[PDB]
Amino acid sequence: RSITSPLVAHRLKPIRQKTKKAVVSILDSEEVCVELVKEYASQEYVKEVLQISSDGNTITIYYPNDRPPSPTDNISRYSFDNLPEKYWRKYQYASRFVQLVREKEPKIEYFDRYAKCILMENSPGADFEVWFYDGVKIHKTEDFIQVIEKTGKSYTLKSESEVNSLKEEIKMYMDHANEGHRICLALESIISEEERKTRSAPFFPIIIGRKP
Amino acid sequence: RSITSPLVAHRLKPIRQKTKKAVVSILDSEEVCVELVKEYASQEYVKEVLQISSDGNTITIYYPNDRPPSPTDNISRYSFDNLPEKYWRKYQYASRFVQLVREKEPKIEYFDRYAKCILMENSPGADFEVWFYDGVKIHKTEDFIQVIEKTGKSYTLKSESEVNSLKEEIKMYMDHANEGHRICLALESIISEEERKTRSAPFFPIIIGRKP
Repeated sequence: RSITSPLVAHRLKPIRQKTKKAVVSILDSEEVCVELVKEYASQEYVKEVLQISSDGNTITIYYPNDRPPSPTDNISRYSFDNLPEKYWRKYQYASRFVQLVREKEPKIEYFDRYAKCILMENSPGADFEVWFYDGVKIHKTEDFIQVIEKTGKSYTLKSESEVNSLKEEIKMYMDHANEGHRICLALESIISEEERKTRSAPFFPIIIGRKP
Repeated sequence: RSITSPLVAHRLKPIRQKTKKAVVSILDSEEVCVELVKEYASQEYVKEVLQISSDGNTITIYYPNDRPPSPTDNISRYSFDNLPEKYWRKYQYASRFVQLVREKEPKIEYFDRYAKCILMENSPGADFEVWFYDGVKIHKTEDFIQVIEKTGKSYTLKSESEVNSLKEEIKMYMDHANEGHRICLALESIISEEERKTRSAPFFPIIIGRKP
């Protein structure tokens, strides 16, 4: 708990990503599995299966001795708080993969007067992309802001301290982009509060308005 | 006002519906024009143009003596409340045209556990269509409820004694549709309440969730 936040894979599209360290996948049930694989002879196979619940709270490990291996009798279960030092690095690897996905998949896609405002799933501090209808793009991250001109020229900035030195050509775009970012954030809280009151379908992702 | 409610053409797609009596169209400015047409020589033309504001409150009529002609000096203006008996019938013609459009264009398109719930623009009492993933359809109007079974059989319900005559197989569907209806209406009110506070682009139409 002291190293990383719980893995949350709510509302993510299913995917099976094969990497050099392990094969990590998001299931249709929103659970995340990491398959530890080892090379042998002319065909590799699975050595250990780590399955993390969609909220990151419950972890099960099994191995019966391109699809998820079936559950077996040789299965152990731990809670997030009671995760051993073994599997510690493995959980974080799965978390990194999930963040890589949450950073790209949108949560609120809002079409305003001048741009397509996209609020990403990787909350808190969720990434926010503003695609202006004129070709200009602003990409807001928690750490930095990327600004791209219509001609393909681009540059990165960092923070509020740079505002009083910003050219008007960008400042007007930014004044709007921050208004759009506020609106998406305001709606997220407003709808999320309504979502929590009803045991029903999720209310995300949402699309507001239509592109012109 | 005692005859019809004001014409409202907010958030509607542009359209030009041509008849042999008049041409009624929705502009990209959300204004609605009715062009009175008469046959002339080898090419028919417009004799009088009536322009209704997007909220139905302001009506202007002009004619200087395939799109609306530019405004002229021979123009008169009325408010909705003091609209003369002359041209009264034309306002109603445009009003019914807009309602036909508002009845079909969606406002909230919500994907729940079992159906695609569509809340239409023709508020108050907006039509609500529930398209179940298994093929069952329930169409709720202010006046009646139409139920279409998965096998193609269909019937309408006009009174409670008929609603309570439904098979339990269908009552389960109707109970679900009513919960979907409540949620869409609750969100419609909640978002509208936020929309009224924000000097920005409209917050409708919206899509909630993704088809499974």
